[PDB]
Order: sequence, then C-alpha cells, then structure tokens
Amino acid sequence: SVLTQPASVSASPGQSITVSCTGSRNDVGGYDFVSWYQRHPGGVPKLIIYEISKRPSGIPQRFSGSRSGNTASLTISGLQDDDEADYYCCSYASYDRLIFGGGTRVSVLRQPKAAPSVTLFPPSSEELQANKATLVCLISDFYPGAVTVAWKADGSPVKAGVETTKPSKQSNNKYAASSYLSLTPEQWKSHRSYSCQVTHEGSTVEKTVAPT
Amino acid sequence: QVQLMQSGAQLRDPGDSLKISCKASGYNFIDYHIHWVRLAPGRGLEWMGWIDPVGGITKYAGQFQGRLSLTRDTSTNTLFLELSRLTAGDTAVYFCARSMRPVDHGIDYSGLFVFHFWGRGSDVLVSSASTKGPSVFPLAPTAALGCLVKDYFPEPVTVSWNSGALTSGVHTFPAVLQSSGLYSLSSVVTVPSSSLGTQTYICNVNHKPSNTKVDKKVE
Repeated sequence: SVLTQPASVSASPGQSITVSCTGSRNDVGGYDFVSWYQRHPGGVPKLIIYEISKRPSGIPQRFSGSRSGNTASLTISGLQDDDEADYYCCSYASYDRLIFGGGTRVSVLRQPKAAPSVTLFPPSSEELQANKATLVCLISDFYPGAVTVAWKADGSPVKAGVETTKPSKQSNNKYAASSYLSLTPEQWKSHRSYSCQVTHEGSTVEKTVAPT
Repeated sequence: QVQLMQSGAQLRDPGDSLKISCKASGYNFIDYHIHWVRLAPGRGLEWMGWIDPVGGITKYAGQFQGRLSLTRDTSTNTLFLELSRLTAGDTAVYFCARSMRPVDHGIDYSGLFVFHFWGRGSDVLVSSASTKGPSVFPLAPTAALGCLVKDYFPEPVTVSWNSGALTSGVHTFPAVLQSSGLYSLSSVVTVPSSSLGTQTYICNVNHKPSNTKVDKKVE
C-alpha cells in the first residue's frame, strides 16, 4: 500500500506550506503512529514528526503535525532554504506493517516560477529499421525542480515502457528532465498518436506526435 | 553517539543476491529493533522489514516475503540484509535504521514504528551489462533537432556538435537508466530555422569505455 501525498508544493521564504498524507482506517486513521521524514536530494532521511504531532530532538516547533480522519498533515511555517526537500509520511498498518507515502517535494522559491519547455520526438526511421522504437520527451528550463510526466497512446494512459529521469539543476538554476517511452514498431504504428504530458506547479503541458 | 555504518554501493546482475551489512554502535545493541527501508525510483520510501536482535525474529513487508532474509551477529553488533533473485525493480538506495525506542513486550510497541537514526545508504544498481557501446539515432527537426544516444553501459558519454563548432543552443540531457539496465541520453540543439537545410548538423558521440566514436548526420 502507498499512503497518498501530493507530488509537490512550493512557497517563498518565510511562508507556510502544508503537506497531506491520505490513508485508511487500517493505518493513518486507525492508530496514532504517524511519522514524517525529511530527505534532501542525495541525502539521508531524517525524522521530523512522530506519533502524529510529536517532535523528536532538534526539530523546531515551526514543524507541526496533525490528523483529521484518515488524513495526516505536516505544516512547515517560516520556510527556510534548508526546508527544501522530499517529505514522506509513514504509518503503522494492521497488522505489524509499516507503510510510506509516495513523497512530496517541498520547494522554497528563490527565483520566479518558470514553466517547462517540452519537446517530443517520434522514433527515427533508422531506429524503426532496426526493429525498435523510442519516443523522447525532453523537458527543460523549469523552476522549481519538480515535475510529473504521463504518457498517452491515442486517448488512453500508457504505463508500460516509461522511464523518466529526476530533475537535474541546469547552469541557470532552472531544471531539466526527460522521459522515454520504449515501444515495439508494431505498437507504434498501431496507434494514431502518442502524447507526453508534463505537469508542473499544477499546470500540464502536452506534446503529441503521430506515426503518419 | 548512535551510529549505523553501512557497506557501500554495489552493481549486481539480475538474478544475483544482494548482501549488505550495517554495523551498529553507540548504544546497547540487543535492546533495539532494526529496520531496513529502500528508496526506489518512481517510488517513495519502501519499508522492507524489521529484525529483533534478541532472538533474530523478523517481520517482512508483503512484497519481500520469500526473497528477503534479515540476520544479525550479536558478537559484532552487525546486521545483514540478503535480497534474493534481483530484478531491475530492485535498483534503489538501501537503508538500515534504528527503532526509536525498545519494545516493552506485551505492553508497548510504539517505539518499533518510528525510524530515528539512519544508515548512510547503499546505492544499488541491478544491471547485467557488461561494457556496451551506444546506438546513435538522429532526432529530425528557431527549430529543435537532436541525437538519441541509445543503450550504452557504463557511463559516461560525451556529445559535441559539428566537430565542436556548434555550442549555442546545445542541451545535452542527463541519461536515463532503462529497465534493460542500459543508459540512454539525448542531445538537442536549437538552431535558427532558415539555417535549416542551409546548414548541416552532425552530432559527434564518444563512449570511451567501449571505444566508440560515432558521427551522425541529422537530416
């Protein structure tokens, strides 16, 4: 099971954000054993909150935790640069299990928001002649560094064959990422279009290519 | 003073076992349950299981039942993880972490359910490569055109354009790791259109591990 968290949230220094963590009566709702973990890019997770609202040693009270029904929430006030991280909720689950949320990127904005440039390439004729096919979705110049990518074949979602990179800081402090959809040529030619959908700060950019 | 010292990163074949260790210090070893947790791409943190150092009793998460074995050596304060029959889905950073508080059996288990002190992590990649040169494909087209540098191992690859003459508007993206355990990257140049057809564009790909140097014209 995966407790449900938003993919990302952002705000400016000195402001407050809240991250939700939605579970069930057999975990978040059923026991008072909800904890939160902070993880910096390339870093080690660190405990921020336990038993829903308690803070361990070293955590200031501007970090706070609550619960309503099956949803736990972490609030961070007075946002500082060090607060930019992935946050994970975690709950005991019946019986004798622990389950994590999928994580939320909290960004502390230090330059204006910038939407991603998206470029989608269809498979090349040379690749098809090698009996293979790859769609390439390139994502650049976005800020802050959090995106999600979804793929559509015609009007439908496609989950198989998708590999997506983490965002990488560019020279200009904006970010780049990319997503690859691997297909058989038969699969490629059997649809009328494929779409790459990039979501950033609540808005989705879509690019489409067609086999013909 | 609580410290968990993990063994390092590893590269493993599909079907191999993964064995990692975690040496504990700065506390009474037998008093604390130890957890293992991993951070896997496209997934958040994933709890794998805990072990009680007293009698070696464990609890495993459902998805690792039948493929995970947690053990302990009390005389060396060391914890071991063995994960069987690796697949690409097992590429992840593996952590050991200490429970918050000792268990009071039959009375209080609350401390079992919190990860307080963490190992530094063991970054694991599951791939059966083997040095392998890339296949380079043109990405046909201000306009954007590129080269796809597909299926190589290991890193890195370098890409230049027009024998080094073209640098403006060039964006070479970080590589993705495919479930095949092979890397792919793309390099894209944004050129003034009207210079299209007027100008030839060639990407020059270098993969030193396999000694491959490819030029690819992008029509």
